[PDB]
Amino acid sequence: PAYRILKPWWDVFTDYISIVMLMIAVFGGTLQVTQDKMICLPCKWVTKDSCNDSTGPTGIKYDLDRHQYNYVDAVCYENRLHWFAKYFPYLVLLHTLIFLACSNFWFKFPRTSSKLEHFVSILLKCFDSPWTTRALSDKKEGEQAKALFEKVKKFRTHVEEGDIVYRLYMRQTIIKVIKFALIICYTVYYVHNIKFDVDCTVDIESLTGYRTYRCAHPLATLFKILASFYISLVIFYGLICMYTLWWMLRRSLKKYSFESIREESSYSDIPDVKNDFAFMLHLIDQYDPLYSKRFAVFLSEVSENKLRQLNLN
Amino acid sequence: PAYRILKPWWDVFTDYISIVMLMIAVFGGTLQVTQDKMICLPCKWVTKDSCNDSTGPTGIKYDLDRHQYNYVDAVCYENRLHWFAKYFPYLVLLHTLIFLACSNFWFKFPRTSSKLEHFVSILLKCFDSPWTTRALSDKKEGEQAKALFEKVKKFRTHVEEGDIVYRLYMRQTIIKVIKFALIICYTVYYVHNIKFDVDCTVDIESLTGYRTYRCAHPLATLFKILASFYISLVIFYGLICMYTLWWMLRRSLKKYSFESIREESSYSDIPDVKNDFAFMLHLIDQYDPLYSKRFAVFLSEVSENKLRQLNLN
Amino acid sequence: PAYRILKPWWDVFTDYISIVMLMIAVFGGTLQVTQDKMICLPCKWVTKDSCNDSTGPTGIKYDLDRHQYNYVDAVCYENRLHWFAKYFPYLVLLHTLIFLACSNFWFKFPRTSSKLEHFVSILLKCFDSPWTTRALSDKKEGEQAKALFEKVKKFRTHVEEGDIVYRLYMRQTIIKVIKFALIICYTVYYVHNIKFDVDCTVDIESLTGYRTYRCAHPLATLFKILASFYISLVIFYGLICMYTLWWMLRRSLKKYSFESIREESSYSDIPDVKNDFAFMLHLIDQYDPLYSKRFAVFLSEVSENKLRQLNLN
Amino acid sequence: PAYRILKPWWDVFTDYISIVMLMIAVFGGTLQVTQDKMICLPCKWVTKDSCNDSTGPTGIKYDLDRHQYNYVDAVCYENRLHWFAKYFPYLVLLHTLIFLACSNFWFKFPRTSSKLEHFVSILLKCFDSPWTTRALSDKKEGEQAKALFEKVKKFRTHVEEGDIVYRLYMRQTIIKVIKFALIICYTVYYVHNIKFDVDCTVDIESLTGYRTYRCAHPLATLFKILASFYISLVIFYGLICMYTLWWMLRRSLKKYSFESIREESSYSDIPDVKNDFAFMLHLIDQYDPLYSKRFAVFLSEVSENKLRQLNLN
Amino acid sequence: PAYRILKPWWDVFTDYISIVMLMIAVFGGTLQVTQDKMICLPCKWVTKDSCNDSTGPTGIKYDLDRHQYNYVDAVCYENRLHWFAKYFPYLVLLHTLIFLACSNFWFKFPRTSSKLEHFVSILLKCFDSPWTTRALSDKKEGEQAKALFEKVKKFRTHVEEGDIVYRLYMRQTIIKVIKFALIICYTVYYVHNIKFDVDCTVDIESLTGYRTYRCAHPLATLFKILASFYISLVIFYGLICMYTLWWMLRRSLKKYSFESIREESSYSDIPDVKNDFAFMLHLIDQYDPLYSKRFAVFLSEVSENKLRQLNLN
Amino acid sequence: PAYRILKPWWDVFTDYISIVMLMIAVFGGTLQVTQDKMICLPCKWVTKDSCNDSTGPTGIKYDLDRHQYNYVDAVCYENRLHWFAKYFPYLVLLHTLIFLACSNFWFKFPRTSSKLEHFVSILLKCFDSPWTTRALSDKKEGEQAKALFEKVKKFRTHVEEGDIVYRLYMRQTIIKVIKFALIICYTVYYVHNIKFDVDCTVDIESLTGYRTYRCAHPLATLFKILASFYISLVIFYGLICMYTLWWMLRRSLKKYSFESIREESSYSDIPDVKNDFAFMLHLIDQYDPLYSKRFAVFLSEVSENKLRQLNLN
Repeated sequence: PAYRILKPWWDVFTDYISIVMLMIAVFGGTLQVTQDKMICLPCKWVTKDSCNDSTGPTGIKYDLDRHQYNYVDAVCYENRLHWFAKYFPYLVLLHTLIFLACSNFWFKFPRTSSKLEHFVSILLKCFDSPWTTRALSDKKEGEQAKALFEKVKKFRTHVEEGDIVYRLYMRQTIIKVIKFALIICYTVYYVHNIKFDVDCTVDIESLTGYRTYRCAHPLATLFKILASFYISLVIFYGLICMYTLWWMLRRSLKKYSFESIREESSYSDIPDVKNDFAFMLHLIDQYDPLYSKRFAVFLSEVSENKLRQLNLN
Repeated sequence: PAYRILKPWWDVFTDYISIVMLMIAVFGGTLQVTQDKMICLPCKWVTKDSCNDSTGPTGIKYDLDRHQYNYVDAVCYENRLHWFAKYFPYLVLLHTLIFLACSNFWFKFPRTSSKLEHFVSILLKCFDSPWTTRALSDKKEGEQAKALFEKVKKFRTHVEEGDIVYRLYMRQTIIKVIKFALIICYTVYYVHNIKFDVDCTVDIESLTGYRTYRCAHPLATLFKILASFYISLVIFYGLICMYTLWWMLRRSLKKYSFESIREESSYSDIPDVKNDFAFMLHLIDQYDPLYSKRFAVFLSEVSENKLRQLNLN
Repeated sequence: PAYRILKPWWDVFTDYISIVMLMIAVFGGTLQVTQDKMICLPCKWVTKDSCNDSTGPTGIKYDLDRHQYNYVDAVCYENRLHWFAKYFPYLVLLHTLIFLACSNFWFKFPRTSSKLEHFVSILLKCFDSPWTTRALSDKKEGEQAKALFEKVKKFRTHVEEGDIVYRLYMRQTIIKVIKFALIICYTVYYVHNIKFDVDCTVDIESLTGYRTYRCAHPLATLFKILASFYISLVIFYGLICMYTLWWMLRRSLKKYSFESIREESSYSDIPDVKNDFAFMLHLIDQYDPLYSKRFAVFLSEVSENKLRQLNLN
Repeated sequence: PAYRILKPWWDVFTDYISIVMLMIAVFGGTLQVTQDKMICLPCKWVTKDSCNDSTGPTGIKYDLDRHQYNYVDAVCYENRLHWFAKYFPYLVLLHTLIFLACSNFWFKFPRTSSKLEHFVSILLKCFDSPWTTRALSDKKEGEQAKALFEKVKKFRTHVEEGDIVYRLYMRQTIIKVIKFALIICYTVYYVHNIKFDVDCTVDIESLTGYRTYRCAHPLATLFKILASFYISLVIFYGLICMYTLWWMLRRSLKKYSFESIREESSYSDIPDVKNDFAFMLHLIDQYDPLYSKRFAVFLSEVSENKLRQLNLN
Repeated sequence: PAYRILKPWWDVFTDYISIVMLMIAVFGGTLQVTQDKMICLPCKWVTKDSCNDSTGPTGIKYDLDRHQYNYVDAVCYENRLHWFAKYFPYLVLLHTLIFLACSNFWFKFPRTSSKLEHFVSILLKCFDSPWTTRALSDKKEGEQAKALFEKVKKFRTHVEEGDIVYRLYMRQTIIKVIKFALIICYTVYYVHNIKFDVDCTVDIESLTGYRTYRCAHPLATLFKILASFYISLVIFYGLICMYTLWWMLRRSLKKYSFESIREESSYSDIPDVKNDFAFMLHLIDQYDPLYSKRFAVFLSEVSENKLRQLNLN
Repeated sequence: PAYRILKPWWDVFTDYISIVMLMIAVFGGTLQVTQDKMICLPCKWVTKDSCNDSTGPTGIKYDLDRHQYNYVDAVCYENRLHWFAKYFPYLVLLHTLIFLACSNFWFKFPRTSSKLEHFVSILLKCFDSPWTTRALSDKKEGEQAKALFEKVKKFRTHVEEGDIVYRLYMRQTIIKVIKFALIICYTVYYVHNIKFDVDCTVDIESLTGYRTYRCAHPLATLFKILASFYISLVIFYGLICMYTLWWMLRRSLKKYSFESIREESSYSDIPDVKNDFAFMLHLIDQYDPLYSKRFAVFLSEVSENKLRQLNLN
């Protein structure tokens, strides 16, 4: 539907930051599954269970075939490599889905999604009404107009009761902010762990005859780039959700003050909201104040009275 | 069609839990077919038909070429590996399809799908009727209104006879719950079976000269992750279907009590349902009570009488 | 078009059974083309042209390079492997297409597809007619109504002549049933033929120096699974087409008995069908009896007479 | 557009036979580019420049590395292999496109495509006209009806002049029939040429030290299957285009005989066609005779006279 | 939009010739990136820095491992191979895009694309006008008709001023013709350059110990086929653009002669075009003369006068 | 929506230059991930830590196996290769996205996107108004016309207040121009860095026994082509954005001069713009001056007065 209105700018960047976050998660994963391999080599002179590093030059020979060379690469990869280096693309992808699920849950939860689809449905008609064009400053339009005055009154009573919508949007962003804090807590705490050069001591000498081997992870660099890039990405994410939250706290969105509009419209009979209907009003005000302005007329009783006089006449 | 109304929240999470369940089933399968390989190495000093594990160090030589190294990998993979480790992604995929087939069968079975497509078709018009806007508190609308009063009466008689729809939805969720119990019965019972390090004794010494070989499954870890992840996923699935079932049992959905609505509408002439028409009413009530409220007016005979007086006039 | 009505439940499961049948046919084929390889090894001590199977252990050497190892794998694969093991996915795919072609041929054959597109086109209008809503228990609607009475009479005469449609649907399912019987006749007769371990005696000793070689087909297991799975699948297919056929035979679908409906409608003037128009009626009755019920009114001459009196008036 | 009418059953099977023809052409090509490789081995004891075929057994050694083994495979593949074996999938694909281009050229050629888009456009309206429903056995409809009588008369004169459309459809199928004959002339003449086992004598002994080598084409079998399958496919193609051609010759489609319809309609004033307008009529008659029947009324002058009397009145 | 009218047959074949041109460009490129490899072998007895070509036979040994065999293949590929052999698919693709850009630039350039979208927009209405049906041989239609007479007069003045559209179409085809001449100038001049067998003298003996090496490009044949195929393709392209150009030159398209139509319509008051409005007329005349014929009536002043008399009346 | 109007020719080439820029970025990246490999060979006689380059010829032997040959290739690739050579396709892709984000941000920013969607919405109706057709030289149209006069007056006041739209478009192109300058600053400064032949001195002799190795990057050439091609591409990009910027500076787009149009229309009562409404007018003028011309009539008060007199009458 026309839910583009329903997403402020802090939700729209958030939409696309939650897309390139996916694109690196998939791009790293499809890369990981492709090779994610290592090249493990022994060390003859070992000290500390570490490579002691002790005419023309010639090649060294360890007298080993291809498979046990492949075997040793698996083990040092299996055990002497960090889980974080291996499951990095599969991890942020998981996180990328939550930030999506923690937006569309709002739109998709039925007890609210009816309220949303109702709130929008009336506002287009109110935005499109010919009669407000007169009242903002024929008879068939009056029947249509008054027909809308009634459901507006029922809608005003039907949805102002609940408070679940504001609770969800609150419950939604608050966890995503909480979620953001943890990603930075551990991810930086292990980004140092990945690195090209690595040494493994794995205790297989009945099979090869060597104990310690030096390997080399070719992708440790690139995965470091995505992490530093991803972290920098998610930092900008974390500030977006922080800002709108403070805005949700500072502004006290349960109620809306019509008192500025009623000066201009010169309508002394217009009520304020109580709960769950000013929040959605507070939202669409963020898109623009226009739709809220056109809505003052269908709410005022004297505006109906003006129609009712013109309709009787 | 507009079957989004037809799926409560317990059916909507169920829809998407039955999507990522697919995504790991395909992601594991496309991974499995790619390599699903092993690296089998012999053991010179064997005891118990097990690897006895008995200047500078040097490589061991078994004096073997690439193919018989590939050959032995197949056999130990073929026979000394668990079917569960190999066919895991192809298995949950199968299960993933059933949970889909055990939802759309309801929508797709024709003896009911007509009833559903009829039940929805009338309710939009009843939801969209201008005349209820008056009656909930012109003449052309009355012909349209009374035209709907009749088919409503025929629909009220046509579908209230059967009870197949409630039987299907019952027969549907009950097997999915039953299905969930079995997945946990065996899957945990064999998740321990998969593991990186494995040893095979395969009796081929006329061809290699060795009997026992130690292999290494590189993917045993990741498949363990998907299983523990999948099982945790399906647990949340199993609770969803459990809850709605209890709700289907506790609430006695064959009949619906209008008696709360008739207080507010102030309509003493409004009948209750008997069977297969309150269940579908009980459903859409879960989406919202609104559509049920607008439907009280087209059902009451005095409401028709009110129209009939206004239509005669 | 709206041909969903045209497919009973025995045609709808048949539609989707003829989809997963495809998915394994393609999944096996794309797998087959990928490797479908073998690992052929010689046997030094041979008896019967069979592998006689005659300090620490050491590797055996046949003194052979990679290509002639690849060469021998081709030949034993080429000649000492069953065609059924190799062309299995390419075979059921062929069969999968026939079961599709042996459904849409009905819809696509023009001499009938006009009749179908005509039969449906009138029935929507008859289903949608406002006047039947009165007659089932204004003047502009009468012109529209009587306009439909005429083409109905012409349609009643135009299509009741032929009998090709019933012949096609008969000729269609009968071959698919016949087709199903053969798939089970040979496929089980050769599913035993595939197997992991195989031995080939191929007479190439001028090139290798060995005669007999033991190979190993890694995919013999999985292809056995698809076959047992496919066969179990097609068994359920074969029963579907068997049931509707018996139903086509038991029920004598050339003619339809209106005699039950005419009791309820209280219309003594309503004729029965003769041929090729009750069959299509017998079909849509399977979807629901409703559309047939709404159609009794446009067929009865007194119903036209009732309109004709109201139209004259 | 609604050009489904424009394709008889001989054009519709032809459409889909020209699809699976593509699917094997692409499936063979994507397979060919993948490997299309050979395994060339020397022969020590040669006679006639042919492999003379002259304790336990042991491997033979030619003392050769991997690349010159790869080198020799290219040359014997390059020169001592038939072009037909290598370019088979790329060849029928070419032919597959012609049979498509030799259908849509008709629809796409503008001097005719206007005539087609005109012929169809009028016939829907004539099919949809309410007034023919009366005349086949109000005033606003008469203006619409007579409005169509005029452009029909102009269309009758505008397009009956030319004869290009019948010439194209003739020129179209005649070459496709001619084309079919050649495919069978050469393709069977070289299908014998492909085969698994092959021997090459290539004169490179300064580089390897051997002259003659025996290779093995692994795909010679499968390509033989596609050819025998393709040829059997195109035979069924060749008969389709043969049949409609004879039908185009036997039936003398430049003119159409209305004389059967005019008996039933009881209209003695109705003219026959001369050229290029009966052919398109002869076509749509093949789809059904109905549309031609509804068209007799807008063509008869007395039918206009009947309208003209009712329009004057 | 409905720009199918805007492309004559010489533009429509040109559209599809510029599609298969793409399909070989991509098919060669995706093939090139896949391997595009060589098999370089040394030559022991060299003369002229060329391979001198100087019991049973045995393999020759150069005593070399896999990588320096891979190394040498790169260098002889890098330096002793023609750029044309390597970048062929990436080259015609570039050219394939220009011929597309040198068509849609016309449609996409805004100063004209408004004129085109205006010229088409009026012509549909003029084609669809009911009143021309009378005039080619009610009052509300006259207001609509005369409403169109005015904008036609303004359009006649608004666009006849410029001459950019004819200049673009001229400037467009002239470069594509010029472009075609160059492709044949160089491409044939280097198609001889590619070839299977090649020899490289690369001066690396400190690393291998050999100087000269004979390589073999396996794809030199196929790329030769695409070039000869592509060149033959583009020849047919080059004639298309040549023909329409001569037609643009011979015919003097700045002005259009109405003088043939005005005989048939019997309208002595109808003006000819001057510039940029007869060219677009000359175009659509190529699609068909019909739309031009229907347009004579809205242009004639006496035709307006005929309407103006009927509108006054 | 119909935002094709909103993009001048300098934005349309910019759209497609920002597409092929993507196509090489992805084509280089998917190529890079595929191999991006090297072939590192040692050098026995080294001088300066550089390859000293010091019967029949024979192969040199370094006595090394495949993996340590693979190992050394990683290290010289890892450390002795430029980051620019490796991350080139991943870099311009990043830049390619900015130039896209630095266009759609304008369309997507909500505080303006409402203004844009409003500005367009009124202009279609004004373009489509029948009454302007009269006024540029009935009563129901006057109500529609005057209805538009009012919202035009409100729109004239509502949006002329702000100046954010002109600020964004300014802030948008100015950074893209600034961005272009940097790409040329560094990219040419390192394009020399990539090259086929390279030598690495990496200090691993405990593992191989050699210190210095000569490698060869096979893709250094092609990446050089894309860079020189890309740079030439982006130069043409950089001039486009330069031109429109100067045009935005020279022309003083905050205000628009109606004074030329008012001569032709002969309307002395028509006001000029002040800010943020002439800029968008200045834009659409670039598409064509027509829409601006039709807009003069709905803005002039005497034009309303002309309607108001005709509406009163």
